[PDB]
Amino acid sequence: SLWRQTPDLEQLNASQKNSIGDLLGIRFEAFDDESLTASMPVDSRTHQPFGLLHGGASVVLAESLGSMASYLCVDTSQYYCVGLEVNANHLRGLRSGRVTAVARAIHLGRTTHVWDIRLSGDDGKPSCIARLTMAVVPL
Amino acid sequence: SLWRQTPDLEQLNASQKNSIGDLLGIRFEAFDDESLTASMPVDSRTHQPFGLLHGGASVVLAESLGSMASYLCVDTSQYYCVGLEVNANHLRGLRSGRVTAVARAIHLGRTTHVWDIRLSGDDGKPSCIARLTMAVVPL
Repeated sequence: SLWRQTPDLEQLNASQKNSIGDLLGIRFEAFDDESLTASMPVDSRTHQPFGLLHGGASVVLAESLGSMASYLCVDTSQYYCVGLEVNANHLRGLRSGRVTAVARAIHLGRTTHVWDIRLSGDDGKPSCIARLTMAVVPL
Repeated sequence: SLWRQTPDLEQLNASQKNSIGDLLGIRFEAFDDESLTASMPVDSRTHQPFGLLHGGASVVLAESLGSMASYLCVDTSQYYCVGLEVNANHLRGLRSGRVTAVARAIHLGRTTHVWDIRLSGDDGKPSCIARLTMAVVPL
């Protein structure tokens, strides 16, 4: 209901083929009227050299999730969306399991979208918070 | 000379084994007295679904580079460094070639480090700018 295109998790996941989301094991898991959820493994694909989840990989999950959320909110026959600005606080380290990100809208303007993205490990504790600004660009 | 540990590009690259840097093809390329440089391919490993460099992958390169820069600046027998906050402006899209990131220090404090990280594609034009805040934590 936030959504223009009704999210279809199969197509969301399928669309990742031959892109970093596929390579890192990102999976779109759920959605409702006001949020979209995706997760990613915490393993050697996403670790930094000390064996913790790479802070950048948290940002890949957040930008994948928010970029897809924007795509489901715009008129795709006339517009596409690109990342404009992203920021994140790294709150807790993760070593294994999966990290789950939930995106909610802060503002869907005509020319920019701002997304609130909350990540947590399998213990449910906040691990990262991101805010993503997307630009809406005419095709 | 910014550096405590003299950067050794072979060991920097070798240390990425079984981590996301290895998976994405990140390579530490150069250093001097005040900067450290690494690059990453722009291909299917790092694209988003529309065939452009994923904004998150830019952030992986930036955080890999800055995290390593911090590691070379602290007393590693007593401290380690973790990402605390990261932000980036996505300036231009890239489709192919490599993206090159250069890290310079803004502030190396006792408990935090702040890094300025500039990325550009092979045409030399700015593609992303990031600023990274690292926490210095006692072992």
